Amino acid sequence: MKLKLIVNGCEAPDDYKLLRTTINTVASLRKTAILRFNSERLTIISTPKDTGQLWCTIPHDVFRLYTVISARELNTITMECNCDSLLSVFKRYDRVMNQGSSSNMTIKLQSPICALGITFEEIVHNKVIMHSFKVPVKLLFRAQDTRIQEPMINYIQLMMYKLPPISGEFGSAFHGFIRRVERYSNVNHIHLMGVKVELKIIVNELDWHLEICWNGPLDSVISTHEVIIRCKDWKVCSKLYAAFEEVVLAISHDESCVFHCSLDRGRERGQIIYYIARSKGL
Amino acid sequence: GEQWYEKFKPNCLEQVAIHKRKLKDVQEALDAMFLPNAKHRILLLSGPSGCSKSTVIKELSKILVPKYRQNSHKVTEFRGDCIVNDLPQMESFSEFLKGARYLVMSNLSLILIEDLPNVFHIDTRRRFQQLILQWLYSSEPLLPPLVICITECEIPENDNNYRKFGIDYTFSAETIMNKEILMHPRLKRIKFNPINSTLLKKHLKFICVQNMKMLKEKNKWNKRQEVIDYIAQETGDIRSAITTLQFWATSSGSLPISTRESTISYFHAIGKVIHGSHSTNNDNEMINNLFENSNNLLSKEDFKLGILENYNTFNKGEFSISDASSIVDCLSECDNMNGLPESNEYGLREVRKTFRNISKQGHNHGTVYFPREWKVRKLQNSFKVQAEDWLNVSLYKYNAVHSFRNITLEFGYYAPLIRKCQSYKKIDVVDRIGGPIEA
Amino acid sequence: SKENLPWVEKYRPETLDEVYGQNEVITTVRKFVDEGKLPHLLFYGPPGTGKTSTIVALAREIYGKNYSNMVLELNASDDRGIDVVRNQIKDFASTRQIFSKGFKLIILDEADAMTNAAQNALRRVIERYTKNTRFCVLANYAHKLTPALLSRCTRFRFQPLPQEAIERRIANVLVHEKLKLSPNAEKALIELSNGDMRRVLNVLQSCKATLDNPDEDEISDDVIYECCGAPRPSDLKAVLKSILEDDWGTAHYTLNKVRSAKGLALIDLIEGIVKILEDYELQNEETRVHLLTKLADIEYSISKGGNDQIQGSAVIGAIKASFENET
Amino acid sequence: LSLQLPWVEKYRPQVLSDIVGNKETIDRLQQIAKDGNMPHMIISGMPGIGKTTSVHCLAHELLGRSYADGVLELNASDDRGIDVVRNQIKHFAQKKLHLPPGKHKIVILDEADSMTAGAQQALRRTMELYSNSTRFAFACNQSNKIIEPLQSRCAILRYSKLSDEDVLKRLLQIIKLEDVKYTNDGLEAIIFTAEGDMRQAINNLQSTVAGHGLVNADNVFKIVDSPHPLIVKKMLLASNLEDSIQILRTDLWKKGYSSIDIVTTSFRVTKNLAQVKESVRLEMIKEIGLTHMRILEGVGTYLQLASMLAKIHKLNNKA
DNA sequence: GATTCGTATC
DNA sequence: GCTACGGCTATACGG
DNA sequence: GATACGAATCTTTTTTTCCGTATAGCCGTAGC
Ligand SMILES: Nc1ncnc2c1ncn2[C@@H]1O[C@H](COP(=O)(O)OP(=O)(O)OP(O)(O)=S)[C@@H](O)[C@H]1O
Ligand SMILES: Nc1ncnc2c1ncn2[C@@H]1O[C@H](COP(=O)(O)OP(=O)(O)OP(O)(O)=S)[C@@H](O)[C@H]1O
Ligand SMILES: Nc1ncnc2c1ncn2[C@@H]1O[C@H](COP(=O)(O)OP(=O)(O)OP(O)(O)=S)[C@@H](O)[C@H]1O
Ligand SMILES: [Mg+2]
Ligand SMILES: [Mg+2]
Ligand SMILES: [Mg+2]
Repeated sequence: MKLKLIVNGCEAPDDYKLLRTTINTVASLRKTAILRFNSERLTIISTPKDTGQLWCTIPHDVFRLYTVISARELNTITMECNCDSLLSVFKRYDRVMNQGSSSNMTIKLQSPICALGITFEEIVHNKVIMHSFKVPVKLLFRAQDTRIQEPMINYIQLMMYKLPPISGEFGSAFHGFIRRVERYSNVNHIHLMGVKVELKIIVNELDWHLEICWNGPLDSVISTHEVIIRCKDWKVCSKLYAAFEEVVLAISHDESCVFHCSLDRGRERGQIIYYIARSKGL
Repeated sequence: GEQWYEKFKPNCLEQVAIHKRKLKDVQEALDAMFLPNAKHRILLLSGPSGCSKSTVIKELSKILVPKYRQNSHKVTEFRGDCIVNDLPQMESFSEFLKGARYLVMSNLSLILIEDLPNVFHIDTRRRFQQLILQWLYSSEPLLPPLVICITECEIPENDNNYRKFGIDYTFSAETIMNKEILMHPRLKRIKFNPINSTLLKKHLKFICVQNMKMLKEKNKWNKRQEVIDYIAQETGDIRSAITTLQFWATSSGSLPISTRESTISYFHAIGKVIHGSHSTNNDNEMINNLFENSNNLLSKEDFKLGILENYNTFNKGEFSISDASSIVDCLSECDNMNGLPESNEYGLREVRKTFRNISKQGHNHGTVYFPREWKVRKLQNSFKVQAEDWLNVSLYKYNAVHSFRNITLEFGYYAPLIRKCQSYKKIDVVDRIGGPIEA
Repeated sequence: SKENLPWVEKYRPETLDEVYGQNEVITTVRKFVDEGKLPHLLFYGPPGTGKTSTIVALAREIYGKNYSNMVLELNASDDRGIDVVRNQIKDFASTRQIFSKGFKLIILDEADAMTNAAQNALRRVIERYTKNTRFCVLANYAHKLTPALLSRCTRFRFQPLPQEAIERRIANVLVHEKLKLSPNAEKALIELSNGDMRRVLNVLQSCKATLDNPDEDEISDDVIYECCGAPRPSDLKAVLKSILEDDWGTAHYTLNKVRSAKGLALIDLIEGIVKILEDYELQNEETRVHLLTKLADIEYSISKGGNDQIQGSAVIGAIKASFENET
Repeated sequence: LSLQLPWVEKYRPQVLSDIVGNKETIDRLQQIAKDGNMPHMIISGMPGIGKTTSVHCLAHELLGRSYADGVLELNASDDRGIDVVRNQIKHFAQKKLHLPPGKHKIVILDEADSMTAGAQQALRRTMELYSNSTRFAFACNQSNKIIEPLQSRCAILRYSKLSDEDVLKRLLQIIKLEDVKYTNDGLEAIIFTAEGDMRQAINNLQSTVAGHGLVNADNVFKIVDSPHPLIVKKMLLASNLEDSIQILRTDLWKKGYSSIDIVTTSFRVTKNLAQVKESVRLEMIKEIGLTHMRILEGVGTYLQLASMLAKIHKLNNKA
């Protein structure tokens, strides 16, 4: 039960941004989060158990040092922590470099309920100001960890859409297309449309209809695909799309929707998957 | 120019209208709570309005706080109407408690929560519960004494809905505090009673002789005695009695003397329905006043269950079976009227008539009790949990869908017997579900 | 497009003189208007008596063209909680008149459905802003209103429509639609109306639809009974005669034959027999009790449903047993 | 044009001398007004017997010129939540307004029976904090709706129903002021229909004058109706079933009274029926309750009321 | 409102 | 001079 | 010493509106 890690944001930008995006997403989704510290990767899980699940994979090479030892299988240390305290710590550490610094963030598991000793340094202008934090966490049991599993997705009718990268010419237009439905206050369900490439956002109600359509170029990696989902999950999808260049959208006919985000670190690639159940039936 | 109950407030412990036993066992509890290692953390006072709950704590703090205070006098009363700029309303009591926790050594001050925060809003009520729960379970080596005074009053009907809760019906300590707070080792509860006639008469006489010139000027001095006795007989509230006496003294005519009407308790209403009420031989008038003044208690299924449970205590069960059959038949008929007021009226009238017709002098009645239906509901919940466990184990080790109806009928007794011999002669559940059935 | 409307919402009176039946109330409110003083009116009566039409015509007469802004009408279809009463009603009855002077009119249609807190808040608005605003309350059940609200409101009772008002309205409808009505059908229509104009209009529309060719064809009582599915008086008299005089088997046969001839309902026969037996002279006072009680539980059981033949046999047996007390 | 104040508000009393009814209570209010030391009070009684106007007249004669900024009238029409009570009542009570030596600020809380319990506790706190500068006057229909701790600090004054003589005196004053023609039988009919309600008497008199002019029994009984509780009481107390059935029909069914209204009125009358036995009263209560259930479930015909009357007569004359 | 036990007062 | 982010505010939700 | 008086006990788990908190949207100012 000896967990210790060191994070340096300035040394490696992309994976630190991935970690910050994962923390922001799990904080925005719901309170508390599951941190599974496997010996070769760290998985951050937000399980509400209709509401979606976020399964982000963070390789061990992301952090400068990843000593993980426990009596469980493959040194699996599973912990539940409040995202708000971790989010506040990460905001402080982000402002530490924003004011100008390159100090590392040391995290140790100092003692079932434990706490992480997230301590880092900051220099104003040549002064030493030690920032010490202790976030109370609970230690999930081994069987309780086994009760949490990533939901597999069937491929019988599931169809992939390769959304354009946001760094490209069409990326800003596609981001505007995604957020075009967010400017309506009285929207709770978005009914997607894909026929076999077009992505259509349809919001049909008693006395008003909406027909947002994407006329730009799109790719499907390698038939109608309709699923109606809540608007709050679509906000999370839009937030994830902006922070990831490689974004893959999977739509299942009246079953589910999958928002796949991948960060090409090559090296093991960091991936974020947001499984979303249909709010209601077609 | 000032109110009599304010200008004639007690200055010492001897002028407080309180029983000697009540003064003694409040003094002992408060003195024990000021010790460096006190078994009781907080003091809870419950009773009707104007029962000297608040003032006796003040006079005790005038003599206890200056004694135990270190060297380097009154209470620190919570004030709920204070609206601080950077303070959400639910956080006001938390901030008050955190600030008042710094009153232990050289800053000692009793804490008197006379007016509680808004408990009719559920969020702040739960916040109050978990805030006073943390005080009792605090790991602090020493804390200032805490005194909470709760006035037991019946909340009148305001809105029409059958989601009425305990706090919505009556305002009592049981409805505010949950089971954990009330049944706590570090909590001492001292329930209060209305002021008796003797102390009321003595204090009214003292107030009258303190204004002797003003009653002698209005020639009301000769008639003061009957007024004092009648006021002390009508009500047990010292504040209401003093206010009524001031109103009578300042008057110049023959205005009749009136005081506030206290609500009738649950067991009081049960006794009134069963055994009748003295000074009122008309059953119709008594029932009409009971329904007009205590409609909240009467219009409840708990009252009919109370009548059904306690109607056998009229003569220790020594009455004709025809009367009991008539009473239970009337109650069963009333149960089918879907809670109409006519049902309650007819049931109470029939019970009162039945008990009046058979009433005789020299009767030795019994003690009434609260209905046991909640215990039956708890036992049914335990049976439900055990049956869910049985259905889960029967649907996990093998495939067998049995209905809860069959679980209660046969599988609650036969299946434990099968698992018994199977196991001793050689599955998980071996005892009868819900326990055995006795008698 | 008044020709594209149901007859109930086609002959709604537009002026006060077009409202029949309640002559006293109409004359009183007209005198109120001509004198220039109008109290807080309260209209009470059975449905279809003409309360909404009367108050709407009164408001139109008072404000000929400013009806849109001088009249605020709220009914059960809109929310009338404590917040609506606190805000919208106060804002309407707190500002000055636009240019019509007079007073502002607030109509509370079906105020019996309002909550008690709403009425408690409304009573102070009524008694506070009465200088420039008058309230009208329409309700069919007075027990659902606060006694204070009834105290501050002048009560007007809308009686059920008498015969002559029904005759006049039916004559106007016949003149408008170029229809013919037999006097026997006229008598049948008024009897089934039960002091309701909406029922009369609906039955007249159904009877005009029933005729193969509306013109050159009269509407007889047979047409009325066929359209509305009600038993004829002769059928009721025959059934009662068979029950009272004949034996059990033939009375049951007569009841079954009468019911199966036209598909009549047992509840309609029960109501007809109740109406006929009220005119009977019974000299025992126990037959009356037995008849009323047994027929009441039979009608209630029919309302909850069950076996129809058993209920008919119950009706026959109840009548026979009750009339056995007259010896 | 239409500009004429209704006689209810046109003749609302402005002084305590014009209030009829509870002579002792009005005399006590006058003594309080001339003394100044008004205590916390609660006024309860039937609607329209002079509760609100008495409090307003007392405040007017107790403050006079300072009435504009010395009283705070809050009612059910205004918001009276715990936040509103907190803010407004605390600010008004804390206000240091100079007054005569025996004068105090008055917080008039009309319709206090419809106030939330948290507001009542806030009122308790405000009374305990600022009782030396301002006083609270409560106007309500029943004192049970005001919680006991609030009633502990208040001097309860109960207003009885107005007598026929006081109603007649006020009515005659209004006739003499308006100079309308009247008949003694008509005034008696107006009093009889009013049933101790002064506002109802004024409304009925104004309607009679504005609709027919001369106020006799004929015009009054042709514009206004006899109180249906009395008709129901007469129906229930009939000897034989035929008379009760005829009264019920010709006085409630042909007049346009709902069956549920008849059932509720019968329940109230039976609750307040004298000269009957307790067993008979409870049996009629049970029968009325069964009829009420049948009406509520949907069967609201005249047959149910006739059966209820038949069962009532059967239990009255036994078997 | 009833019962049961304990005091203060006449 | 433009954009990002923090603070203020209006609205829906919950119990 | 007899009796009136007092304390302790006899107890509990649809609909409307309201009170306070959560949250997203928009404006104003620091920084690039
Ligand atoms: N001799 C007396 N004994 C007791 N109280 C007295 C006496 N003389 C005057 N009083 C006053 O009577 C009032 C009684 O109030 P308390 O009973 O102490 O308050 P309380 O118990 O909290 O009642 P609630 O529930 O707040 S209404 C106080 O204002 C006292 O000042
Ligand atoms: N006295 C009448 N004269 C002419 N037509 C009438 C009369 N009474 C009712 N009607 C007709 O019946 C229709 C319905 O009557 P309304 O006045 O709208 O409803 P109502 O009488 O107020 O009954 P409730 O209590 O609101 S259901 C009207 O539109 C008219 O066509
Ligand atoms: N004693 C009285 N003398 C003269 N007019 C009276 C009297 N009582 C009531 N009124 C009249 O009644 C009308 C207003 O009565 P209010 O006092 O406002 O009713 P209330 O007694 O307050 O009952 P509620 O509960 O407020 S509806 C005015 O027209 C008064 O003139
Ligand atoms: Mg107090
Ligand atoms: Mg209508
Ligand atoms: Mg009033």
